[PDB]
This record gives sequence, C-alpha cells and structure tokens, in this order.
Amino acid sequence: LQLQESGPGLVKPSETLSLTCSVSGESISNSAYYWAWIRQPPGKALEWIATVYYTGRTYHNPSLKSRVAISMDTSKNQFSLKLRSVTAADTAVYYCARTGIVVTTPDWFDPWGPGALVTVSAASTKGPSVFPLAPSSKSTSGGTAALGCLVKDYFPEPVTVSWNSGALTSGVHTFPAVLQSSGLYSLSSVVTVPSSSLGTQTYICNVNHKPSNTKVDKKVEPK
Amino acid sequence: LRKPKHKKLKQ
Amino acid sequence: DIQMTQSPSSLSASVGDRVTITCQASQDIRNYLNWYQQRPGKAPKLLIFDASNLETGVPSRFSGSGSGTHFTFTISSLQPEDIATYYCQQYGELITFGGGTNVQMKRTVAAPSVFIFPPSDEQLKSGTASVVCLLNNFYPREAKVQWKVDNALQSGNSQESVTEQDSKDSTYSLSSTLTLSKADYEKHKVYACEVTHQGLSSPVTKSFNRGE
Repeated sequence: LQLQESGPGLVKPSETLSLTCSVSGESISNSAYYWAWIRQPPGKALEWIATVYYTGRTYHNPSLKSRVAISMDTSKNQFSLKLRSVTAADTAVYYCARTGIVVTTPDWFDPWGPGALVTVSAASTKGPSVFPLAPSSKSTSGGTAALGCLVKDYFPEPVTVSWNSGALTSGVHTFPAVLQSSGLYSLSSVVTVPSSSLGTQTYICNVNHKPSNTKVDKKVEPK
Repeated sequence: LRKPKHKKLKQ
Repeated sequence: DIQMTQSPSSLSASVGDRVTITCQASQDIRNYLNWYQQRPGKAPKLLIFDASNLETGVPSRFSGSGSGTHFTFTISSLQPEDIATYYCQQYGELITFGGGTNVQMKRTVAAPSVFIFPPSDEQLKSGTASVVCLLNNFYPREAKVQWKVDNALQSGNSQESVTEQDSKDSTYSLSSTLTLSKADYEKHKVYACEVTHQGLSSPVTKSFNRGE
C-alpha cells in the first residue's frame, strides 16, 4: 500500500489549491477504509483538513469547510482536495493518508503519502542552477575529503538531493535552504568521503526541483 | 450524555 | 471543538534518558488518542494507537498510557534516532492534533571539521561567485564563522544554514556561503573563513588565494 500526492508547487493568492493522491495496493472504494488530507505549515503543527468515504460521506475541519472540496474518483483509484481563496496561511506541506483502520469511522492515519509542499505566492517558478563543490587540498582533514553541490536560485521550495542515485547516504548533509535577498532560495548538499576514493569513485549529486519539473545530475570531480 | 458513547469496531 | 494540550513544546535530554510527554483533552475521549513521530522532511509515523497500544515494529522503549482526559507518552531510553517531533491526536470528535513536541539530544562537546570551497568555474561563467565554508559534525550548535576577504572582516554578504541534529551522533553541521559578483570576486586575493567553537582551543582558519 502506497500513497503519493501530486499537485502544483505554486498557487497564486486568492486562487484554488488543487491536489490529488494516487493509491496503489488498496482500493479506495473498499468499504473498510477512509481517505483523508492533512496539512502542516512550515514549523507548525499538523492540521487535519477533511476525510472522504466511498459512499460520499465526508468529514470536514470546521475552520476550513467553507473553502474545502474533497472528492473521490473510483475510476483512477484517486481522491482529490481543493482549497479555495488561498492566502499565505495556506502555504503548507499537504499529506494524504488512510484512516478507519480499526474503527468503522476515522481513527488514526496509516500510512501517509510523502507530502507535497504548496507555496502561496504571486512570484513565478524558477529552476535551480547546480554548481559543484569540488574536493581539493583545502577540503581534507585526515584521510577524509569533503565535496558537494551548490543548488542556487530556485523558487519555490523544495529541492531534494541524492548522491549517486541514492547509493551514497553515509556522511551526506543537505542543508536547509536559505531565502536570498533576490527572493530566491539556495542550499548546498555535502558528503565526506575517503580521500583514497577521489581518483577511483565517481560522485554525482542528483538535484530534483519538482515545482519547475527540472532535474540536474552534476558530476563532482577533484580540483 | 457527558461520558462518551462507544465507537463501533469493524467486525 | 476538542483541543489537545501537548506539553512540553520542546525538550532536550542525553542518550539513555527518560523522556515524558503529556496531552490533555478538553473533553473525555476514552482512549481515542494516538501518538505519531515525525522526522524533518519526512511524513509522520504512527507509534501508538488507542492511548497504550504499540504499533508493529515500534521499539518497546516507546510507551503510552491514559484514559479520559489525561494521556502520557514516554521514551524510556532516548536514542539518537529518536530525535524528532512527536504529536498526539484524538479522534473522539473529528480529528485534532496536539501542538507537538520536538525532542532534541544533549551530548558531549565535539569540534567541527572545517572545509572551504572556492567558486566553481561554471558559476564564475554566469557572473556570480559563491564561496562556501563547511563546519562538519560539531556540538554544541553555537558557532562563530567569520569571513575575511584580504584580512578584512566581512558583514552582510553571507548566509548560514544549520542541519537538523544527526540521527547517529547527534551533532550539527553548518554551511556559510559568501556571495559576490564575479567582478568583485576578482578584486581580492585571499578568501578565508575563521571558525570559533567551544571544541576548538583556538579559532581555526581555512583559506585560499583566488586562482591559486
């Protein structure tokens, strides 16, 4: 059983947020489960939005009902969420989830989708530039070498970084993005490797920016 | 009622 | 309508320590109360359902108890992989969550490994130069990173970023980026970051000469 959100990274103020969760491994028409949406503004607590049942029965967060539309599509095994008249307060990560696990009505949420960050802003989407942080004599300590990738000038958040298509996870530090004076974000991802491996092992950072639907695979070579 | 009703479990 | 009062808002403890979190419901909700664990960037994960039942695969150091309005969540021996934010959640009436508790770890002093990165040739071709100074796996979080350009202290042209606590050794990492235009970058020779930290006897400086 896997859930996956899909929606627009950016939504202009006053316009309608629209997301879709696709479910594989279980039928959403199965009378045994419910299907809900939860959101989480950055640095704030989880907030449940609404729950939908195959019959059409719905539960709503009373603070959001007048702006919320939750629907189900039996054909595509998907269910949707629409939030009208968004403001900055609606900028949040939105999760889909399965509920009604034991009770005949919503109880707890398991499992969850990975979550989709929706940013409310009038600015335009911009993909990132990716530049290597090359290992050198100034990037060693004691058999250890540091290298990385600079992911600069993108909007909106987020950007995900992997190393060697996920094969390299030990010693990787991907830093939180910082908002630059230009209104664009920038971050760096680094990894410490043995200096023995610099001449032998290939190092590639895989930068994904789903809001702009762009990727960069940057090979990081020694200086 | 002040002490809650029992929610139904799936059979 | 039913509010969950989660307390404390945040806490710090050392490895092996006992950690306790409480949630109080504004109305009686029987045992219709669950607990979740959420790591940064990750979706929350169910740990305990119906106040006291441990979900499959959850370590037995996590436990919960309570009924009616008073509920308790306990980590009997805090581990570095337990550094996360925890949430209660009732389903007595609709769904509401507690305010959350982010759990941090206190540990021994650890000095950073410092590395400096000159701007790429690719970025220089685009008209901008970013110099990156890296502080790797240190504790505590507090650190002073000072950029010196031709031994002149810099201010207002750098930005810092600190990772979340490492799930293995509970240390922090810090990145500080000095951003100049390509024109201004070529008017100076020596680029240095000087790091001051509790784990270092004296400040550590990593530097390079532009084009050398």
